[PDB]
Amino acid sequence: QKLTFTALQQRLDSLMLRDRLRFSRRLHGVKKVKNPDAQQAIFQEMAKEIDQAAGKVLLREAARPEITYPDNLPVSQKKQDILEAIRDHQVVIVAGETGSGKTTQLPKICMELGRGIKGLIGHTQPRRLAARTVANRIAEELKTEPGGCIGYKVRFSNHVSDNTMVKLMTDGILLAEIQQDRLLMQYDTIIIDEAHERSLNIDFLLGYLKELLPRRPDLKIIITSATIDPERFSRHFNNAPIIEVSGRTYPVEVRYRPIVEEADDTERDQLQAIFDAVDELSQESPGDILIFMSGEREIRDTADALNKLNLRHTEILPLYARLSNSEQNRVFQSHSGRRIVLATNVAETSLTVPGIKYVIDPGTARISRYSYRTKVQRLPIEPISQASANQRKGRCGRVSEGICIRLYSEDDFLSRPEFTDPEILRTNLASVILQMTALGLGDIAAFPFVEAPDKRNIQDGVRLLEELGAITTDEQASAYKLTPLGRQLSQLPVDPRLARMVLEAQKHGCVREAMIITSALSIQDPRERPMDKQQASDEKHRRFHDKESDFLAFVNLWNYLGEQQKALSSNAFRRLCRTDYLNYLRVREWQDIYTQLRQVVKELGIPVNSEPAEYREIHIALLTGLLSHIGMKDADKQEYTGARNARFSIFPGSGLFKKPPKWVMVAELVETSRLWGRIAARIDPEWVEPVAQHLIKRTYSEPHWERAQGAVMATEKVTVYGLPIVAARKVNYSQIDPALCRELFIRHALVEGD
Repeated sequence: QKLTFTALQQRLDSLMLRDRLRFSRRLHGVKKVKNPDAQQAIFQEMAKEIDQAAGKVLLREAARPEITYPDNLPVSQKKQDILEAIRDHQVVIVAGETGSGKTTQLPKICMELGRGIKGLIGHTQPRRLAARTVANRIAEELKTEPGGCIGYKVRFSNHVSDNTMVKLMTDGILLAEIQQDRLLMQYDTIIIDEAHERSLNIDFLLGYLKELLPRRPDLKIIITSATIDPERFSRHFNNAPIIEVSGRTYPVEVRYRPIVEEADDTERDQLQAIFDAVDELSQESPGDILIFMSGEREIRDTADALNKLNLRHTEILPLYARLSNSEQNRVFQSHSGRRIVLATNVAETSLTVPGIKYVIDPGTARISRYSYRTKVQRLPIEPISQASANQRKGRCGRVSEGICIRLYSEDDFLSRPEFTDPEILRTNLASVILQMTALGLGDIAAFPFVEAPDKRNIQDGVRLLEELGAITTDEQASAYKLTPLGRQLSQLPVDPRLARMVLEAQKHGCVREAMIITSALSIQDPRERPMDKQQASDEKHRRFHDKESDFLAFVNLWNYLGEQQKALSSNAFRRLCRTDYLNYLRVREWQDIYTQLRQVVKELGIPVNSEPAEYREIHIALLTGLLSHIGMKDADKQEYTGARNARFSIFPGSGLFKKPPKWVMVAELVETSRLWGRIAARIDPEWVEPVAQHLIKRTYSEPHWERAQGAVMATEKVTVYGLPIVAARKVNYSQIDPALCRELFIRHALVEGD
């Protein structure tokens, strides 16, 4: 026997990863024990604990199943190169076309190497549904049960069973586990799936794993994506190998059917194109059709029209994000007839619906993009990229001859960008900092991004988060921390400026008005102004203009839209959007944003008022998001002075262009020919001080003794970003700065004034 520290140190390699450091720190410290035989007594008893820990590993190895790979998958051919690539390299990139076996067979290859035993095999998906279904598919193929070696994790802590070897999860779950597992010791291997989608979660995970490699040499990383730019991921991990895999896809015929303006209605021509496409495909075969839609409200309207057509032996089923257990399994089930599945772009990330023969691609998706001309994070309905359009097309390459109908010209298609911009380059950096600080990812400049955002916008995002009171601005030692308000901002799906207004609406019982206005400002203005019908449309939109705030016009329009869809049918309401020069798709998207926002507001415990709020309550809440968008009008000129000594004028289309008040707040500042203030509202300067306690700068002048007061009085000036919200008010200086009053009293310079 005669156990040693050196010999026991070697035994730690037979332990689970998350156990090694616990026994290392204890072995380092037995040297403090003075009695050399009392050391051996501690060694013998620690060797018993290490016996128990090492037996844990031997039990997991015995419980591992025989790994089998199904035939007909093209990835099992490159299984050789894949296996030894992960065996010999810390990082491996595996790019493969849709339907190659990639996703379900990669964790099997890792288990074949002997991983998943001393630490989990983590496998991330962008959406929660994709994680659950992938887990079930691997377990089925391995003949294991739910609760066996294959598990899944959502719902941030309902953690998987002890039998689990391969843990599937969402990428937001893994990021959440960083806070308490900083080194990710729970895992032997980490697989980032669908990386090409390149969201914030994806790029945050690829950055953190770059920082983790020098600290986790026992860790293996596999990045798997589509054929979209595999070099990018390789270049990031010090040029890690790439293994291309082929897809089995059947050839897909593409038919270009552009929209022809005949009904004088953009929406009627859209749905008549949807109708003519299903009608075209109906002549080929009664194969199931998948229709990509812009938003969940358009899905409702389109499924409505399709059903009222009563196509024979067709089952028109919609897909919303509100799909529950009882509703998500229906698309993965057998059907006696034809299925017409209307889905959003979610049918490209996670939804991989089976039995899809045809596809109808309108070619438009809602995408989160930061505006440069103005600033707000917006959600424009944009034409998708070629790579996005091809993934929509690739969703029917499993039957003999699929057909994809694109509702646009080939010339349109070939003119779009090849690839979609990464979200890190599309997002307001204030929002990126909010998430990074909430997750603990550190400084935005120190972070090793796969594609770093522009450094200049960094200090602007920091100032915005300070303006909104979202970050500490306290010298902790040197770092950033979220305030309780800033943590709430990170959860709302609108811009930080807009989110700050909703949070302040709680104090003023105007959350409804705030959500209406905030969601309106998140999209391109739904009120259209055709160049052939300028005067007609102007007459229509004047029905909602307010004399003091054209923020409230959004509220008047919302109430109008809400009352009309009560009395009107689906068809009649889409007809009303044409007669009122309202963009139907953006009216529906407006309603979509409001619904998503309303749900986050409710799960924040924030109540929504049922009774309308008045001017003051609304615009004070708006003001807290527009503190650097305040304007003080010049005496004679009709121009304003802005925050940073800037100077702007009211937009000519504004309701305040006729009568510009002394103090305004503007939603956006744009520079076309002069500095312009778009959507604007009269305010009171008295409102600014109570909501700007973190920005106000107080100066004092004319300090003098006053007999009547028995104290030193002065004149106080309060500025927010240099604007004089409080020009001059008499204060009791003796209660503010008694030191200066003394310094001034012994200079013989006090003598009483007024």
